[PDB]
Amino acid sequence: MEMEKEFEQIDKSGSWAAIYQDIRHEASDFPSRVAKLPKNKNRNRYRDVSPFDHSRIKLHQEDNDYINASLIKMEEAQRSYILTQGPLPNTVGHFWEMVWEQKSRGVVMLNRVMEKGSLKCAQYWPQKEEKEMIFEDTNLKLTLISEDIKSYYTVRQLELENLTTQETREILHFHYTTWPDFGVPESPASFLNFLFKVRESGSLSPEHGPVVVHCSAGIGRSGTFCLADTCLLLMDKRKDPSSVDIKKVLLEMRKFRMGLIQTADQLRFSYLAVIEGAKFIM
Ligand SMILES: CS(=O)(=O)Nc1ccc(Cl)cc1
Repeated sequence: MEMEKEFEQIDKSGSWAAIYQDIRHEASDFPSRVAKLPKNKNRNRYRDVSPFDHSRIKLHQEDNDYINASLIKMEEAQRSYILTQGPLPNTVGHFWEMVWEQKSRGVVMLNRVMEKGSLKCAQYWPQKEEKEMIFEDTNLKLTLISEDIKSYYTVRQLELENLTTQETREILHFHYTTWPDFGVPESPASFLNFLFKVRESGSLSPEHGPVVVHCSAGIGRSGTFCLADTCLLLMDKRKDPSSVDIKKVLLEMRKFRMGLIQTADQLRFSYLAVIEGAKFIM
């Protein structure tokens, strides 16, 4: 079926939970043996969220190459994304090592450091220009260059230096700051505006490594971001845009990381975002 009318048909019939459970039943199951090794317990935020072995990002290190991060490679859309958990106190150096080694331009953050009164990820970037951060375990230096605070999101320019080689690179930090503590946003308008700002920066384009996207677990809000981006790109590429099937795209993405889209409300919000976004594109 088309999307917008499939949408109204699920609303009128109130069957979002049944649609979402079908997706969960059909989703791929692949091994995640490296994630579950005892030496990696303090590298995982949640025991039930792990990268598959076949698609995990490897650190360029011979001691321990593990990080909770996955490469999502979308062949028809010609887009790639790295989806990862919010960094932990003992993985902030690994996080920036990955950004460096994978040649990423942008980092997309969809959570606040504290939500619901608890810490959802480490404070992993500097908050003042004159107070830079040094990660001694991976030999990197990170400096805040500029910050632009808007009503729904903040964009930061960061300088990452590889201290071994003295090479430097500019990284863009796109921080969506207004996702509610409970539920999903009422309108997708600010989320779509944010997606378009990431696109306009070059961070999603083939001349760079894949964008790094995270929330707390790296599967819920993060899944919504890449699912919406890929669906809108396919609607532009194809002769028949009504042929784009958001459930089929989601199942393809779940071949590369488990659990993408965590609730039926997130599934409905993803439909809403793609539907509204397709009208603005034209
Ligand atoms: C103009 S500026 O001060 O050099 N701006 C700047 C500095 C460093 C980086 Cl990585 C990016 C931009």
